[PDB]
Parts: sequence; structure tokens; C-alpha cells
Amino acid sequence: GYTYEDYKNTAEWLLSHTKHRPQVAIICGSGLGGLTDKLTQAQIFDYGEIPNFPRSTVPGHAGRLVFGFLNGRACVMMQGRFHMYEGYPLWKVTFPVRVFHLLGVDTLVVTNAAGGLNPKFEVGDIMLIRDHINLPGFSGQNPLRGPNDERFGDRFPAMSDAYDRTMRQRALSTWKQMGEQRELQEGTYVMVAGPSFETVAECRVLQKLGADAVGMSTVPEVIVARHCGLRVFGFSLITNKVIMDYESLEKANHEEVLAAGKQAAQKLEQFVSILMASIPLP
Ligand SMILES: O=c1[nH]cnc2c(Sc3ccc(Br)cc3/C=C/P(=O)(O)O)c[nH]c12
Repeated sequence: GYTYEDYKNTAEWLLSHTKHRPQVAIICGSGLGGLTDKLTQAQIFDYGEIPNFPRSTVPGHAGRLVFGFLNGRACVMMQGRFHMYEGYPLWKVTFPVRVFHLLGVDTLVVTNAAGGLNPKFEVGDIMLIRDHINLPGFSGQNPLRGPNDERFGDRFPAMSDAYDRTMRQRALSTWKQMGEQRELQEGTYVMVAGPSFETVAECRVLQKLGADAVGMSTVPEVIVARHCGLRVFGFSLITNKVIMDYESLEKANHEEVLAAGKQAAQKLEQFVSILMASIPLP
């Protein structure tokens, strides 16, 4: 793992190298990377340049912290996030969330792409996360596993209240405020480890357990954020409808996820920029 002083060192280094003092951390899901373009007084740090900071395994598109202002909120954005299917243990995946805390961040916005399990959902829909099912966590893949540091939080923190009530209201409001043809979905995100896509039998399992969307991220970051006392809001871009019957002759693919990512780009960047106004000042 990391010692408390590895995080302190990373935080202080970043404070020594930017005048930016962020209040909101935003983790961009696959196809919301553009959102760093909306920042003003943007200062970029490649992960490779930051002490202790896991480096990306995707040489094609690498990973950056961008400090800057979004809609008059002091932000730090992660463009390129870590997943456990890449081989990172969860203490590396969620390492940034503890750095954010020590930078003085008090709010985390997490976005992801996800497959629709709720049949009412359509490709392009945004689902606000009311709740999650942490399948890896049940089995021992929980990012708080190991010694607990009281300087971060309690041994046994609650997650029943993980996704801020207030921010979810203010999000539904903001959505009405802009009108929009399709309605804003709300529901349960189930994390699976991946990286392979679900069988029909697996899809039926996740439906039966009461999940509306399934993806391979987000939940560990949420747990570590909550363990710190960060306010947490997030959502899923529904990129694909999960094949739930053997009669179907369609299959889930990387391309159709990326393509949905490119389509609903503006809408999500637009939505997240306006939501900054709805985040309390410190
Ligand atoms: O049907 C599905 N089952 C299980 N998982 C998924 C995901 S998750 C994903 C799949 C492909 C690419 Br390309 C990117 C990501 C997200 C990455 P993230 O950082 O946004 O979470 C999308 N659809 C499904």
C-alpha cells in the first residue's frame, strides 16, 4: 500500500506546483475527457510527473490532472482513470481520492459509462447514481481493506447515504431548468470487475439483484471519498442496452461505447459545468 506520508508528500508537492486550491474533484468517465477544455486558467500535470501517482497503462491515450476553474468552481479533473481490470490493486485506483482530500477538496463528482439493465433506459440516457452494489467489495476487493488510518476516517464507515441527497435534487432541477427531450434517469449502479462483457445469464443476475446500470469503475472511488467525508454526486452515460435474451443477435462492443461517448459529449460537459453553481461554497 501507501503510508499516510506518501499522500501528504503528493498533496504538498502539488500545492508547491500550482496556485490553484481545488474544492471539487471531477473523475471523467470514458468519453467525458473533453470536459478539461471547459476549464479556465487550466494547469496540466501528467500522472508520470506527480510523485507516488500511478502511471497509466494505456499509452494510446494517457492520464492528466488538470487544475482550473469550471463555472466559477476551483476544480481538479482526472482525465483517464484507473480500473481493476487493468491490474491496479484498489489502493492504487483510489489513491487520487485521498490526495484530493489533502489538497482541501470537499466534493467529488464521479462520471462513468455503463450498460443499461433497466429496460426503460435508452442509449444516450444519463442515470444519476442514487446507490451502488459493490460485488467486488462483498468478496474482499474493498479499497479500505488493511490497516485503517483515523486521520482519513473510521474503520467501519457507512455507505447507505453515499450519493448526496441535496446534489441529486439540485441535479434533477438543473435538468428541468435546461428542458431536454429525454428525461434524467436515476438508479443503482452495480460495479463488476470486467474486463469482458456480461453473458445473458449474468445480465439477468444483475437485473434480479436490482441494478439499473453496470460498469467497471466508480464504486471504489466513492467508498474512499465517503471514508474521507467528501460529498459525492455522480452519474452514468448509458452507452449500450445489455443483451438480456438469447433471441437477440446483437453483442456489446468497445466501439459502440466510444461512439455513444462522442455523441453525448457536449450534453454531459454542459450538464456538469452548470452543476458547479449548485455545489455549496466552503
Ligand atoms: O454493458 C456493459 N457492461 C459492463 N461494463 C460496461 C461498460 S464500462 C466501459 C466499457 C467499455 C469502455 Br471503452 C469503457 C467503459 C467505461 C469506463 P469508465 O471509466 O467510464 O467507467 C460500458 N458498458 C458496459
